[PDB]
Amino acid sequence: LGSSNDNIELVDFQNIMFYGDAEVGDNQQPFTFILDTGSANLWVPSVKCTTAGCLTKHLYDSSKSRTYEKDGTKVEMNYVSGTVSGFFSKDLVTVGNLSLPYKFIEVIDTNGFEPTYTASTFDGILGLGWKDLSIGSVDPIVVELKNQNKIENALFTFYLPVHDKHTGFLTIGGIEERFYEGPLTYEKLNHDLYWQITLDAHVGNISLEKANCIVDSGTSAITVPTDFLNKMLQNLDVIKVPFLPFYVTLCNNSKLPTFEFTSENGKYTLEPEYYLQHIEDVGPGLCMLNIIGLDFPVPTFILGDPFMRKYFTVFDYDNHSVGIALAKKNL
Ligand SMILES: Cc1cccc(C)c1OCC(=O)N[C@@H](Cc1ccccc1)[C@@H](O)C[C@H](CC(C)C)NC(=O)c1cccc(N)c1
Repeated sequence: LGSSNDNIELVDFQNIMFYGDAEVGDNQQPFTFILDTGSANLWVPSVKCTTAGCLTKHLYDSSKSRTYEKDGTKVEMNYVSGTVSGFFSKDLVTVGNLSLPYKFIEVIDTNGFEPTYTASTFDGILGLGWKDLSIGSVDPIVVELKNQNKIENALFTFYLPVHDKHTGFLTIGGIEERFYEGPLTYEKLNHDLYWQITLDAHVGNISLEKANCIVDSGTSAITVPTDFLNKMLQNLDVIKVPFLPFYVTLCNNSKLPTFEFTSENGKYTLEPEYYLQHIEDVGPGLCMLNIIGLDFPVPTFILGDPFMRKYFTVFDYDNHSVGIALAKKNL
């Protein structure tokens, strides 16, 4: 296929978060979403949502769409970040220049997601993980488009925006060379759930062999197991503000190590310039480390936004793998 591909522009927010737009209904009602490789359902607040978080948002009115098909099955959507609840509905979903009938969650109660939702500019969340990661056993949007021949390949890629520099693009259907430099290395999904792969993690002299690494566009920090983080902070001139998950350091702290994740195919690193937020802050150069300690049953690193900002990433449902390449600095 001489190119093709459905490109959706990603809108940056202070190098912290980014968003993308999609539409629901044959009348293509507009909504801003967190495009999330770490969940597998699409949800939008309904016209029937009276909570406070819903007051500033674009709302879905299924009565204005001929393609709406009632479902009604009640759903409670529990993220680590909070809870939204509502019911299943079916209607047309438009992503970029493609449309398909689709089952999403019409949310009527966001109390379990406030004050977060109230202080959010996104309307909803659009999951991009595997079918089994979803509530309802909903086949991924991209898998669908492929089934219906609307796209070349059942894969999507993320070219994240870089603040002040350039825009991003979630590209569905194929891989565009305009976004990366050097080689594109594939790492096999270890499971068809999250986009999780096995990499040895190394920082300084601490090494965690065969760490489970979740590639999540929906996580704004790099997460690290706590015992690993504990060993690496020893003597680093990095201060933890107690109670709150924040780690601060002088932006010029020479001791700051580079994260190194490796497979027999490639070696991915994240230098201090990539995980340090602030830069020229409160006082001299106090910088915040965009890293937080988080423990899962098996040692896991969530390779969130800070990793994806440096690395162009490819998500291939056909080959059950994640491809990784150095993102091009500018378009
Ligand atoms: C924003 C942020 C900062 C730092 C660390 C994290 C983890 C983070 O992100 C917080 C967060 O909630 N992110 C999620 C998406 C999200 C982002 C913003 C607001 C709400 C949800 C997903 O990216 C990841 C999340 C956790 C996994 C990786 C353990 N998945 C589920 O909870 C989930 C998955 C499948 C099914 C269901 N029902 C739920």
